[PDB]
Amino acid sequence: VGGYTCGANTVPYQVSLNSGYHFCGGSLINSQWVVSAAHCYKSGIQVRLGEDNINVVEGNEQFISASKSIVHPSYNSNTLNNDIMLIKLKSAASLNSRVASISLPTSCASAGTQCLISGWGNTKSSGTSYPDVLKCLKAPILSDSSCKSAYPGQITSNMFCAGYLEGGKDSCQGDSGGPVVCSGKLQGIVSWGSGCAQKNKPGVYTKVCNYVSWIKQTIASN
Repeated sequence: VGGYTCGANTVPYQVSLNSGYHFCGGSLINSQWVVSAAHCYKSGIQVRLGEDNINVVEGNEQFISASKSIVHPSYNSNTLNNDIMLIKLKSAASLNSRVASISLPTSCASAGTQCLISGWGNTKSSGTSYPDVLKCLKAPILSDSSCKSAYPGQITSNMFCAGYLEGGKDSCQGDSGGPVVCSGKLQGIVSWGSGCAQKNKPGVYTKVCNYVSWIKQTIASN
């Protein structure tokens, strides 16, 4: 599987994107904006903050609908290049201990840095808790060299790999759009990859540090 049960609200910037059901994660950036992957775009999104078990109302949730989605202008869905989107909330969230914003990088993270990847539902179900309670995995950023050698021809300047390569700990589709956080900065977004109790195919993440100027200009103008 990989990871473990996080504990409710221990990842306070984690959001669930719901359109009738949970279909993507994302990260709260400030009280009115969320970042997620552009392959998560859809009409009629609601943002669910303060969630642990997404099938039970536990008492700390905020359900706010999305008023505007902005997919990155150069997003390529064939190659998942520039796989990032911004979501504006109809109303601002009440920030508190369990619902918090995550900070944007001022610089890119080095390989070997340690990160926390978060999301619901790898696929599975029974490992420790629920495709319903939030799961966590700590993984090192991999070397550009290893990332590319795992996916020859497919990795761009806007992607990095993390995980363990050799049948270690990964995600599995479920977690798309969720955050990769390292040194208390949002450094990636769960994008794509190839297999979960598999073998040596690391996860592939959007490299948030390349988009900070777009994110701040876009959010300030919208």
